[PDB]
Amino acid sequence: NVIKMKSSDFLEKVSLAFHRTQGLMIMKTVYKGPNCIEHNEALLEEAKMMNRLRHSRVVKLLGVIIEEGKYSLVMEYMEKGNLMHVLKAEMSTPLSVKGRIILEIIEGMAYLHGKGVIHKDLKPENILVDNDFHIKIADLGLASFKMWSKLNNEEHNELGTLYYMAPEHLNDVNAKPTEKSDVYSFAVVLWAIFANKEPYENAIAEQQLIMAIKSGNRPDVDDITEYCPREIISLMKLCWEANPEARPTFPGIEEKFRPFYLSQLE
Ligand SMILES: O=C(N[C@H]1CCc2cc(F)cc(F)c2NC1=O)c1nc(Cc2ccccc2)n[nH]1
Repeated sequence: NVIKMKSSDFLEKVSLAFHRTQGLMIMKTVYKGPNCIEHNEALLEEAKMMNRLRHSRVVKLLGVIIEEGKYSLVMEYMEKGNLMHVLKAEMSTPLSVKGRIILEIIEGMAYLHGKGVIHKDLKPENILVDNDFHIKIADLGLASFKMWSKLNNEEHNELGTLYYMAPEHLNDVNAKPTEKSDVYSFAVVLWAIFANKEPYENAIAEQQLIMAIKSGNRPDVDDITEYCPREIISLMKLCWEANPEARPTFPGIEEKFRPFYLSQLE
């Protein structure tokens, strides 16, 4: 189960903090100011069910700081920051670690979809890396932490990439996300891994970009200088198909990618 951690346990709003017994952790204190004990029953329940998600490639919610007008979400430390951070970094990450990161993302996403979780906001900012270069899927924006997310955005507190978003979600906020909404996102994460930068230059995410994407525009494959195996380009094109029922399922992706990684990349 989850821990109902006290502020005291941590020796001297996102910040780093040392647990007396457990060790190193990251924390985002979402709430401050007045007390709102009316949501305090739910916030704990959302947290203990998010904690039910236990996979090697899925971030573990270690505990919650639930106190008088101060609410925090604590998780394990991922030393190497996020995926984009690792790719833009000075030391060039090799084709053998890239393909493994790709297998691990497939492993993590398939698990979530297994457990009925739809990420909704998959992107490199939500793919975290440990020292050994292993990844974990995170929900830093609380897109899946429904209660905690609005608590974070409320007026009683004192404190957005469209690039990875499926065309059916652009200009249509009332469309219910599917398992394929995560699959489009993945295909653009595939491109990002091989091009070592953000797609569609760096700007703007205005009505021009959005309309070009909904019509059929996808990231520039020819902007990948580095060697990219034929098979993984077929995959990104397959996954970012305009029609969601054209896009594969993650267990389907896994079935074809695992043998490929083994022979060609590992
Ligand atoms: O990301 C996660 N939890 C953060 C949220 C807020 C935050 C933002 C920060 F910038 C720094 C942080 F330390 C915190 N703390 C947390 O506990 C988290 N994902 C998962 C697994 C899962 C679930 C569904 C979809 C995908 C992934 N479990 N916890």
